[PDB]
Amino acid sequence: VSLLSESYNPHVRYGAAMALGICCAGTGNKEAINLLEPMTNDPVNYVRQGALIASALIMIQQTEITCPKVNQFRQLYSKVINDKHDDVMAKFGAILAQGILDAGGHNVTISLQSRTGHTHMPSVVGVLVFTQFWFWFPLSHFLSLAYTPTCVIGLNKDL
Amino acid sequence: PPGGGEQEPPPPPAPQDVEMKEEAATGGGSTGEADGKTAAAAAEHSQRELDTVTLEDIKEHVKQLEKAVSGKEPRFVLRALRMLPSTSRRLNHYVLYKAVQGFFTSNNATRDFLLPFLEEPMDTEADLQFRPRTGKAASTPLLPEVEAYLQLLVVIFMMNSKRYKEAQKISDDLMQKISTQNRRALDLVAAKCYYYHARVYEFLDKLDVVRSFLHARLRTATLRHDADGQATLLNLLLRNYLHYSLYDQAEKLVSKSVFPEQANNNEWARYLYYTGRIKAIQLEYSEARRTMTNALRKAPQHTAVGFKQTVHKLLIVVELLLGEIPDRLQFRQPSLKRSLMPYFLLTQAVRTGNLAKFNQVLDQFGEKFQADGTYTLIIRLRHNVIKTGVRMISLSYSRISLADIAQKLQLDSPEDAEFIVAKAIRDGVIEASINHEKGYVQSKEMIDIYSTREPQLAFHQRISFCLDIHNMSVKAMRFP
Amino acid sequence: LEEGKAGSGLRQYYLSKIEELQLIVNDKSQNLRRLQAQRNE
Amino acid sequence: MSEKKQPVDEDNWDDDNVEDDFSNQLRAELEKHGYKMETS
Repeated sequence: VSLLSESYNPHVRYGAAMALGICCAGTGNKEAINLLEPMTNDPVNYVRQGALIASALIMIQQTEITCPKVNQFRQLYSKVINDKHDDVMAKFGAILAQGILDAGGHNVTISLQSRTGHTHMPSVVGVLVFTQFWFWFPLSHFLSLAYTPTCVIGLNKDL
Repeated sequence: PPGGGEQEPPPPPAPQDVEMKEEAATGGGSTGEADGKTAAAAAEHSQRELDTVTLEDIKEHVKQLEKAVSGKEPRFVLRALRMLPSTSRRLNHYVLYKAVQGFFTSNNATRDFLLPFLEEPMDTEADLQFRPRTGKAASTPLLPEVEAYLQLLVVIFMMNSKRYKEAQKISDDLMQKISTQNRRALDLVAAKCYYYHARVYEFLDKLDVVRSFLHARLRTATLRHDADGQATLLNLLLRNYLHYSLYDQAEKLVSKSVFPEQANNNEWARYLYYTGRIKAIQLEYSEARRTMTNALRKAPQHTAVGFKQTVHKLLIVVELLLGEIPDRLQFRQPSLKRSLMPYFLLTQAVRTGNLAKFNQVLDQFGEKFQADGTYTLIIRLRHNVIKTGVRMISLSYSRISLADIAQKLQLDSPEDAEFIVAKAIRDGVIEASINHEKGYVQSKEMIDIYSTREPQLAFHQRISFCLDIHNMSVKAMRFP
Repeated sequence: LEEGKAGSGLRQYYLSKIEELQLIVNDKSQNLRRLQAQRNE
Repeated sequence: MSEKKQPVDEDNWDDDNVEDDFSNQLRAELEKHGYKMETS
């Protein structure tokens, strides 16, 4: 998808940022981040928004010690929302992305693939309906099902 | 003695500079090229290796003798040693011998001393990674050593060098085999070495069993691993098989394949030369004329030296049998002219319509044709001389008498005057209609069909060739 | 092993021949992707 | 190159074809052209 992210129309560039967002969210792949760097620099408004949310899914539960671009992005999220000259559209996904990185108090993440080998359907369904949040704003709440707890439970038996 | 005594020191350090850093930068560069990239091949230092082998093959080769740098033969074949972190100290030892030769006199050990020397890569135990670097460090003294041609007791050391190379070849077949990449750098060397096989075997005995070994190698390349190797193996086959009867003619049809891609460049065209003579033995010129012409236009830029001239010697043969031949002094070369003088008088009398003029050249100049083995054309060319004479007389005379035409062409009798024309009509040589009463021969000029059929057939070659130029330009244009 | 260590030489040769063929097809894809970069320019 | 096989072993040319035709035929010619006059 590296070459589709360079397409002339920002609609295919938006879908192309989303592909890397949802597919690579369970991974710490740096190549995906590298291709999502120039996406927030496009003069088109909403494609920058797409880069915000995608880059928010690559950094779930991953701190600065994972990839060096974490703080780089976190200052950009607040920068775009505190500037009046920027589009309201682009600054929507900014605070939304801050919500992605901080989801569950940083304690939870999204996982489409359990370790058992089977896909988690509430996760997948939630995120796929969450693809278009413009058309229906309450559809942004279906992403809450995608959040899965990552914890070590040492319960021996019973209560 | 003082003058020559002071002129001895300067020469030896000139190689000991360049030849020391030559296969150290080329072999040592290809050492890191062989660990990775390794794409394709490339291994661009393999092409640089062609240039280096050809570099010493002019100056200074290996040796001689010379009683100075003859110690490089044991030097580079010693001290692998052994693993890469241990090779640093050995690379320094190579430089310690420079001070040894600068202080005291240089030690010369060759001939019988080479038997343990060539077995020292097996004594070091071992290189151990690069068989082609050991094959190059062992061959690089051996390959120009053939230039001694002493023929006494060191040729069996060349046989021992083929045996040691066969040990390195067992190591070539057993090791790797999955993304080998040592084979693709070694196929240039298996090429050159096998050509040196036949070179050495030409001075003693032709190789019947080494062709069994060669064909084992040949067929065993397909399909497992063949890159550039089998194209050379087929030419090894063809080279002595063209000189040695027989059947080798139709042998190529069952070998092909083609074999693609054509490599290395001109190396494929010369293959077209060998098969050009072969396909000439079947008397088909249309297939022979293109394979001959392609050989010359596909080979730049020379020098050297005389084989590029000989391929042209046989180039115009098939065109002379065709009946349509260009004047050959446009390709005239100062080194080539002196060689084809008798041959040039041959074609000179061939284009003429006089039959006696042609029969004189075979008598006087046949002694040269014995060496070229070119008598195969001299029997079949007569047909073309008589066809040329009759063609001339056909277009140049409206009505010709069959009895009076025999005196000019020394046809000698009335009866064959009918025979030449009979087969001339049978082959479409002349459209004339002949009446036998006296008899007489009349001819007529018909046209206007003409530019209907002939130019469109040429256009089919013209346009297809032009679009091929377009495709080959697009291919090299899209790389940036 | 003869099945095997040397029969997996042909087996894994399919890996190297597919990667060589695919290196030709990938050179044909690279030189063709320059087209798309240029036409998008 | 020099690799492989080779170490083993207007212009005036177009008209020089016709000149080759003049070399083996009718000399040049002056003398014969002047000798044919008194023969008959």
